[PDB]
Amino acid sequence: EIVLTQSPATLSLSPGERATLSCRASQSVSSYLAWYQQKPGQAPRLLIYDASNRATGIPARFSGSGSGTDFTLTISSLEPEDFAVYYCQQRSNWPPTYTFGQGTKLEIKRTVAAPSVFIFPPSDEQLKSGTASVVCLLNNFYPREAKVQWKVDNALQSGNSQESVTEQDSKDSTYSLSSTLTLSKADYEKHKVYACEVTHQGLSSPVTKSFNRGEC
Amino acid sequence: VQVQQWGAGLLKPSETLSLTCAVYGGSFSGYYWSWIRQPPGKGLEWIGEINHRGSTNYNPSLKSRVSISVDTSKNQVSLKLSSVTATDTAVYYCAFAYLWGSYRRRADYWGQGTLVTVVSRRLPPSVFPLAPSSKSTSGGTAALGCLVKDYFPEPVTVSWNSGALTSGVHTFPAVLQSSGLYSLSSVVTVPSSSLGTQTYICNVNHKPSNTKVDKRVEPKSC
Repeated sequence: EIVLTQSPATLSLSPGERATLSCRASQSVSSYLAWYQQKPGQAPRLLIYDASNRATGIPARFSGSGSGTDFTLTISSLEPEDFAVYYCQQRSNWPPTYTFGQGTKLEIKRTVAAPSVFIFPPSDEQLKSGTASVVCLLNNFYPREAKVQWKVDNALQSGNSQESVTEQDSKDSTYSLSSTLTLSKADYEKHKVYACEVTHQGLSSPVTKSFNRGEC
Repeated sequence: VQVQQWGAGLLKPSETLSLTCAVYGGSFSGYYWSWIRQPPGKGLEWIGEINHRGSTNYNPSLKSRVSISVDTSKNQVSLKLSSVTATDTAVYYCAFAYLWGSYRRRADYWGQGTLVTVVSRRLPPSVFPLAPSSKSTSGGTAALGCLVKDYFPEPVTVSWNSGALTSGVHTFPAVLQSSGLYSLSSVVTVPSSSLGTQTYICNVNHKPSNTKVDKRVEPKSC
């Protein structure tokens, strides 16, 4: 088995900067090395084939080099449309077979943005169903890293929440995050105060958004 | 030059996957078609390839289940994958490549993919409103949404106002709970001033269970 290892796994840069991505093979693949770009929800696109050749329609700012085990992809001056996942691909064996690296994720670095924190008490319809979900929303922040802890009547939770983060927004380069705390109707009715507490690099104090059961 | 994909994508275990693609609108000399799949949230896996002469190369881990053929009369390629299981769930791409011009430059075109889901079971989502309130307002805007709870398998699609509302919509990636079921929410920012007059409805579609649900999101007052 021939293994391609890509580095770095993740990378944040701004338009205009130069990026060079690495792909290293467990053993020589001569020049049988290709690079692909994939944007979220889109099919991959061939960029570079046979290590250094540009595919038709691919801009001159993309170039590749290398041979044997060590290959690179360089974008000389990044455009906003160049931020995406980049995969390397090698050919080997007879009959030939192809294998892909695990990918390098290149995101846009913008200025820090604190999240707007919102809390949603369970719906009237959901409470009649027998469970209660409380949703905490962190909208349009940067960087991606954020922390959410759940406190119910001043005691914090564990194992009963799920987190989800969007990909980078194509228009302001921000992220949003959802945290959902799910309880049974019986547990939910045991307590009054439900608090979402948020920490982020863009905040000076942890932010809490709260409600009291039954008062909304 | 454009590649079109066809074929059923909701299958049961042991059934046979059957996909086909065609490419439109240049001359071609020789060429190569390739099939590549991408399981949700994972990397790319090469399936195999076939040239205009019908010579095929296959991934040996699928080999014995896989067959690829061409119909050169209309630039068509087809993939069949037999005895499918859950580990075959993936987006399947067909890619068309040829060399053109005096420099024999490679041109390469991928279809947009066919989501293939292999399941023996189905459970539709329950959709609940996430009401805008004082607790989701910021300076003239308020966030509202829908919670899409405990469905199986992936995926669900969420639109807003039958697709008329698109700007600012965040439909989060589903979470797979240890219970075995998926949940996601979808949220969107609207003007507070429209909350009395403009109605907001999420349209949740779960093709695997053939269920579509519209849920109206009404405002709350604390």
